[PDB]
Amino acid sequence: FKTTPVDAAFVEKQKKILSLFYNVNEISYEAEYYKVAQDFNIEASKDCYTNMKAYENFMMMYKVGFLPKNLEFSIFYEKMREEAIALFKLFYYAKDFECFYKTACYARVYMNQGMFLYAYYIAIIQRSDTASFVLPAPYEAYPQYFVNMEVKNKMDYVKMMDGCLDEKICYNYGIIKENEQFVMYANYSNSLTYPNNEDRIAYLTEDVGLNAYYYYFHSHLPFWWNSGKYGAFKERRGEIYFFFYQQLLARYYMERLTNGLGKIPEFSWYSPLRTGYLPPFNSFYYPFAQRSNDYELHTEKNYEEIRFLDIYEKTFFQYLQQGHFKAFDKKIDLHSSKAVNFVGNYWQTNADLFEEDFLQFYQRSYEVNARRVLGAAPKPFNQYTFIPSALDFYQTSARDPAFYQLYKRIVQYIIEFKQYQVPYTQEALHFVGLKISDVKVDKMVTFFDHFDFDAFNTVYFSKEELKSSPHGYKVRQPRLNHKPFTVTIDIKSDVATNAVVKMFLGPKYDENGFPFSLEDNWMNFYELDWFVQKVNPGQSQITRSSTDFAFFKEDSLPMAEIYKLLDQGKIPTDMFNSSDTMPSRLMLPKGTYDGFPFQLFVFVYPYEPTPKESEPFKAVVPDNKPFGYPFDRPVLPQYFKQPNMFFKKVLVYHEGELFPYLFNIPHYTPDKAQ
Amino acid sequence: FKTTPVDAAFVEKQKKILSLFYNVNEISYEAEYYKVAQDFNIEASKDCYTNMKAYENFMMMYKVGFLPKNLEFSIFYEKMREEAIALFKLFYYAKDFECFYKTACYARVYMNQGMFLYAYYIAIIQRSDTASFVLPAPYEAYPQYFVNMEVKNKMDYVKMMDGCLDEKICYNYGIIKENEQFVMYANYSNSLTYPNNEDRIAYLTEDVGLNAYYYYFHSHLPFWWNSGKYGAFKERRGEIYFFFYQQLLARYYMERLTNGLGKIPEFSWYSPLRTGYLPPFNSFYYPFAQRSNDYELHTEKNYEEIRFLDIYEKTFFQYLQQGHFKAFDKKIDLHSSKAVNFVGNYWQTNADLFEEDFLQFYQRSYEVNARRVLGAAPKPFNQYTFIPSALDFYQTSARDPAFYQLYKRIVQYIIEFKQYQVPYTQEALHFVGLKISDVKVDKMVTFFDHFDFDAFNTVYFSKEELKSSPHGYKVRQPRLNHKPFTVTIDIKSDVATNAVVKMFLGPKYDENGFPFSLEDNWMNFYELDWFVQKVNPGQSQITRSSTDFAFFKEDSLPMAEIYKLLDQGKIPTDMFNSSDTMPSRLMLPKGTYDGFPFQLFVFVYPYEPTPKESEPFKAVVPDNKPFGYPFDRPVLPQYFKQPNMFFKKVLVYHEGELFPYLFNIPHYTPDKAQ
Ligand SMILES: *[C@@H]1O[C@H](CO)[C@@H](O[C@@H]2O[C@H](CO)[C@@H](O[C@@H]3O[C@H](CO[C@H]4O[C@H](CO)[C@@H](O)[C@H](O)[C@@H]4O)[C@@H](O)[C@H](O[C@H]4O[C@H](CO)[C@@H](O)[C@H](O)[C@@H]4O)[C@@H]3O)[C@H](O)[C@H]2NC(C)=O)[C@H](O)[C@H]1NC(C)=O
Ligand SMILES: *[C@@H]1O[C@H](CO)[C@@H](O[C@@H]2O[C@H](CO)[C@@H](O[C@@H]3O[C@H](CO[C@H]4O[C@H](CO)[C@@H](O)[C@H](O)[C@@H]4O)[C@@H](O)[C@H](O[C@H]4O[C@H](CO)[C@@H](O)[C@H](O)[C@@H]4O)[C@@H]3O)[C@H](O)[C@H]2NC(C)=O)[C@H](O)[C@H]1NC(C)=O
Ligand SMILES: *[C@@H]1O[C@H](CO)[C@@H](O[C@@H]2O[C@H](CO)[C@@H](O[C@@H]3O[C@H](CO[C@H]4O[C@H](CO)[C@@H](O)[C@H](O)[C@@H]4O)[C@@H](O)[C@H](O[C@H]4O[C@H](CO)[C@@H](O)[C@H](O)[C@@H]4O)[C@@H]3O)[C@H](O)[C@H]2NC(C)=O)[C@H](O)[C@H]1NC(C)=O
Ligand SMILES: *[C@@H]1O[C@H](CO)[C@@H](O[C@@H]2O[C@H](CO)[C@@H](O[C@@H]3O[C@H](CO[C@H]4O[C@H](CO)[C@@H](O)[C@H](O)[C@@H]4O)[C@@H](O)[C@H](O[C@H]4O[C@H](CO)[C@@H](O)[C@H](O)[C@@H]4O)[C@@H]3O)[C@H](O)[C@H]2NC(C)=O)[C@H](O)[C@H]1NC(C)=O
Ligand code: NA
Ligand code: NA
Ligand code: NA
Ligand code: NA
Repeated sequence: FKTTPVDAAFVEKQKKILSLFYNVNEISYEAEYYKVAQDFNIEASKDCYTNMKAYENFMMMYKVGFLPKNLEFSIFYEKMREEAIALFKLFYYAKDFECFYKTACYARVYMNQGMFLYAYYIAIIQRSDTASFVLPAPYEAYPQYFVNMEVKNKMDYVKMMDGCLDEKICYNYGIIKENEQFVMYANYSNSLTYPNNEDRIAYLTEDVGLNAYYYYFHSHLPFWWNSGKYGAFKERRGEIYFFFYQQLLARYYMERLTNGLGKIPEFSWYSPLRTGYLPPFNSFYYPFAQRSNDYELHTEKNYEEIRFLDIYEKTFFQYLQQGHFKAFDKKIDLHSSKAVNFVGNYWQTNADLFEEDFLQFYQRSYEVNARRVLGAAPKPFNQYTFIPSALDFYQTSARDPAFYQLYKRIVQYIIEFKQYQVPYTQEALHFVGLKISDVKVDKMVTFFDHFDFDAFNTVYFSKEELKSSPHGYKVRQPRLNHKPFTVTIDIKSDVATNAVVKMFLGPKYDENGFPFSLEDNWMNFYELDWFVQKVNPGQSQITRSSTDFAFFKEDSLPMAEIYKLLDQGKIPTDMFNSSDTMPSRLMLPKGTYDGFPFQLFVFVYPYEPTPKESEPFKAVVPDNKPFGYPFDRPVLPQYFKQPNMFFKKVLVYHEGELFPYLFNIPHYTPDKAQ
Repeated sequence: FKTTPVDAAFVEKQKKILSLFYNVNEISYEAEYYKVAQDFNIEASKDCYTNMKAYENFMMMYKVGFLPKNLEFSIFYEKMREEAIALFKLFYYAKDFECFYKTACYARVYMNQGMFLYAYYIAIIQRSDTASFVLPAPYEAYPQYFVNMEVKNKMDYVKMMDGCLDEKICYNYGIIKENEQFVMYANYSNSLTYPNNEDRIAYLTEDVGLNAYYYYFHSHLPFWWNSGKYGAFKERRGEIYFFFYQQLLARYYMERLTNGLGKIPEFSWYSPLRTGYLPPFNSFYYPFAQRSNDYELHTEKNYEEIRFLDIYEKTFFQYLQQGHFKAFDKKIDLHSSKAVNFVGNYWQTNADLFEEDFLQFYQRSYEVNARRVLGAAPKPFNQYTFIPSALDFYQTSARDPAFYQLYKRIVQYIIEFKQYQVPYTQEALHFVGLKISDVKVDKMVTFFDHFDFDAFNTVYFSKEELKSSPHGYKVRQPRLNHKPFTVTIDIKSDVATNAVVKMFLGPKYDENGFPFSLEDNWMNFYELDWFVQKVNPGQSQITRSSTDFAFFKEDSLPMAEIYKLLDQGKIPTDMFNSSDTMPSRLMLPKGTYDGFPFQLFVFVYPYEPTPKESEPFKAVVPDNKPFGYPFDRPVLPQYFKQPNMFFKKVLVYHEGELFPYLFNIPHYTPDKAQ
């Protein structure tokens, strides 16, 4: 519930930014943004931009025309990408906030909804003056991607009937009036959307924050954008790539573990993919593409793409087999520091992997092609109209099990390369004159909580209604969550030093009930937190609350609540400092009444600062150390018995109901955690 | 039956070497090796070794621990390889025989049986002072890999009953007392181990000497060992590789021919392998992995390895398509001399293919991966416990038909490259003023013979029994064999010269009854012999006895007989000079009563000496000429009608029984050859 103060100039500018997220699916002919848009003469505005070549480029594509309103926009299709990147460059190179805003009002009014939102979200995140301003949560901007079609439909019907037929009847269908607004209860999906064991974890993969999280990841550093803005970070880009996915997959594999699901399965482009998924969405023209269980990847429609994909991976194998090779106009050694970066950019086909300021249409991307084949859609009708899968959007990608299958496949390939890195030696890890004597944690408890957000942006309003910037329509759904807990660390030091304290969470046992060995477990640990303590000689005890963990955040406030906070000169400080991290809700994987066993790994090493990175991301240790150190590479497990290391077995309990559905039953009062 | 004299210092040193092969599966707490081992302080012995880095390396791995006793050891698994190579380096760098021996007694006592044997066999072969000493035959050191499980079991039972229930009853089960020792008759395998036509040739592929032969090949020059020891041989290593397999496959294809079996079949990693095999073995934990007929190679478990294997071969295709290319930090032309070497090292993934003194864990090997996929086992439990196939050991590899399928696939690939070599011209092959006028051979007759060896090393003895170094337990099995024959060569020379005389054996007809043409037959010929004659002008006749053929040897003597020979200051001179060649038994493929037709090819060319190679192997012609010249590459068959060449059609007859089983029937006296 934490805030940050803000003056009137901010408030007024902020409000201007947010005003464009109102009733995104329509136009209020009475809005201020509409007057600005009408007043804006795009052909006479060359002087609004600091880059005339970008403006000229836009005006050219614009003279021929863009993606029409009402078609689905996706970053994964070439022409739409060029157009969206072009729009973004105008947003970005606008000289001023006033020029930025006029341009944004223009695009808001005259361009495809999805395109505009896409570029506007990114621009705000990216523009120097505009960063430090808050954005509505991805699910409040794009409800259509965060709301399964049962509810979305009920919403259509409720709006068409301007309320309920008879209030008791739609109490039974989970629809409520609460404070002049509607609330629809929403369950997670059937086996008619997840038609296999994967359904056990719908509550994770359909989770709105998880999905938001991935969308924020993309938006902070789009594959198509070079690193110029982040200077010295350019060097660490590929390294992020690995860390982001490795880390995400670890979090995901933990959920599997507590639902008895075991290892994410391998697959092949020459065989059928066992595990299907039926996205519960529809676009303007099309229901989303369904991928049934045992879907044949290898058919006529996909042959040429499979040829592409196969060689793409096999050339990585050739790079591993040589060790030094000239590739992409560089001479690159895989014992080199620069290697980690290369690898990452190679798999993502970055703008950085090439010359490029902005990615050339013609540089074929393994991720792009992978998502087309796994999405299982029919081939696009023309280049403005394609049949959407979940893999077509960062908002929806984490929903399809095939997503984790793809990125696990990538991560394994990079781990294959990671054999070329030099495993940390003993004195390397050994912190001289520093020992952790004990670690102690509070009770770790997961549980479920209803959570609300306003889905009004996917609901339609009348000419009259739009004047009021109407937003009646809320989705209440049980989401994972845990109680706050503290870790206390007992330390003995010879000397006063400065130390970094990192603590990770990972698995304890196989699916066979065997202890994981570190040589096989290191990729399965995810970072919870890091910080810097001045450490005194003698015995000390460091306490750390789950509330202060570096890698997690509070939920976003609805746009309504943001405005209510501006009215009293404030902003939600997590939405401010760190919108791009995992929600704290999802910090722990769902536990059991037993207590599910995991290891908390605590690690203390010497703090040796470097000049602050200017960061596209999660502020990471002001260190020359890698991301996710010391788990950034294969280990020699002997070297992990150091006195400044501590593995502590920890059990995650659960409380109240065991399944989200038990919360959305009309007339049943659930067991709520206390 | 030929020997070599030896003094008392040799005898005493020899005996010390052999003492460690007694009751390998246990420890005699009363043995001398046990006292030496107890007395040996490994941590205080840094001064026993000429390479302190190797000692430090060992002591490090040793401080963390090795493969425990009773697990199966295999060179094909990473950690076990590192440990075994480390042990070997200690054996190798021991400064002295006394240091070598103390170290060997230590490992004998405290380390895994298989590991120790592996490294000790190799060390002895490799150490300067210790070469020129004799080693027990691989099948007497590792009976477990040379004895099918019917017999192995009967042996267990016989030891448990301390003899036979009733002597007549186990005469019926083929068990005999002969001179206070046991003899078990052993048949070759059913179709419940070879479940297809491949069974026709079990008598070849289960043959103990053939298998020994391959094990000796490995042990003389391990893939993981650089060539430093053999100096200028380093240059010819890849060339051996081809010659060894090409040659072996020729010998194998001849057996096929006389059993009406035809060409070794091709296969694909994307398809099922037709031809299964059920290894008749079990380890401590596991029965060996079975590969049924029509086993699907392409499944989830094997996908990622298939990706590896496929690109591994396809990059060889790219090297063929370019002709000059930078690869492995060399610039390599396939018209170059160095090419043949490269090719070989590429397919075997040698230590030489890289920088390496000793092979790095992380350099993935096509042979290693091939054997895992074709072995069809479940994936290893942890890295000290895997489920063995026949392809896991050089002792057992030649038993699995898939072995010949793999290496034929390799050999074909190199033959594909061999198009880049320049075919021998006419004057190149033409020996001026030298003509073979006639060739004449004695009758070539194969037949079967019982053969004995002591399998005691896979049988367990009591605390008391071990004191006597007990060895009761023998396996008598019919093995292929031929009668000695002589070739006489009629020569006419203008001049006195020195000539090399080479003679090869190969096929006459297709499976279709058509004469093979040389363009297609050259890879199917195997070298029988080469030598150097001073040739006088005028007419001469050279005789050569099958007994003196350069490429074949007498059987090994049992360890008992070795000791009985030392007692009178001698050693078996074949076990001395040439333990690493094919047994003479297997010189000819099994004939028929008809006479089976083959060609003997006789070739005489000018002897032009070069400084003697210091040889890891079969002393080959002291020539600048290739291995297996003039059949080292594709031919132009015109150029093979020279006067110093002679192709002679030759028929191999058989005598006595036609099948080995007819020899192991109780109360049936077989037709024995005379
Ligand atoms: C039933 O299905 C049919 C076929 O799919 C649809 O017919 C298409 O209708 C769309 C309009 O919705 C057409 O696309 C638009 O029409 C014009 C095309 O002009 C043609 O002729 C000019 C020369 O005058 C050429 O330059 C051009 O190549 C075309 O061949 C354009 O005027 C339109 O441009 C407008 O919209 C764009 C964005 O789309 C803006 O950028 C512009 O400013 C402008 O406002 C647009 O291109 C399309 O041509 C039709 N297809 C075919 C094959 O004829 C029906 O719409 C559909 N019916 C229903 C009820 O869905
Ligand atoms: C999220 O998903 C969950 C899980 O599927 C849904 O929960 C189901 O919800 C429905 C309500 O929508 C439940 O159905 C109701 O069952 C009640 C309990 O009945 C018991 O006793 C009756 C006799 O009263 C027996 O017949 C029955 O076998 C049980 O023993 C009933 O009292 C309800 O009565 C209704 O019946 C008829 C329809 O046949 C109506 O016309 C009546 O007017 C009356 O409303 C009703 O049938 C069901 O139990 C729940 N399932 C589970 C597994 O718990 C949530 O609804 C869903 N939430 C959202 C928002 O989708
Ligand atoms: C039933 O199946 C179970 C599970 O597979 C088997 O249990 C395993 O038993 C083996 C022993 O046979 C265990 O391995 C050994 O145990 C010790 C492991 O110590 C643990 O704790 C220390 C800290 O004290 C850690 O360092 C370490 O990571 C371990 O977690 C070691 O002391 C042993 O070392 C000894 O042998 C090695 C070679 O193995 C020598 O090099 C050493 O000098 C020393 O003598 C060894 O590592 C194994 O831990 C057990 N597995 C599990 C999962 O617990 C049962 O044996 C089996 N029962 C039967 C009848 O087969
Ligand atoms: C290597 O593999 C070969 C080939 O399989 C084995 O050879 C077989 O060996 C068994 C002996 O172990 C043979 O079985 C014996 O057959 C004899 C010949 O019998 C003929 O006459 C009898 C009447 O006397 C007829 O019934 C029969 O049809 C034949 O016409 C019998 O005299 C033997 O008598 C035994 O029978 C019973 C079991 O039913 C016992 O209880 C008796 O006490 C008595 O011993 C016996 O049945 C068989 O012929 C061989 N097969 C072949 C193809 O030749 C080798 O044994 C094997 N060697 C090893 C070491 O494994
Ligand atoms: Na499509
Ligand atoms: Na999955
Ligand atoms: Na295995
Ligand atoms: Na075969």
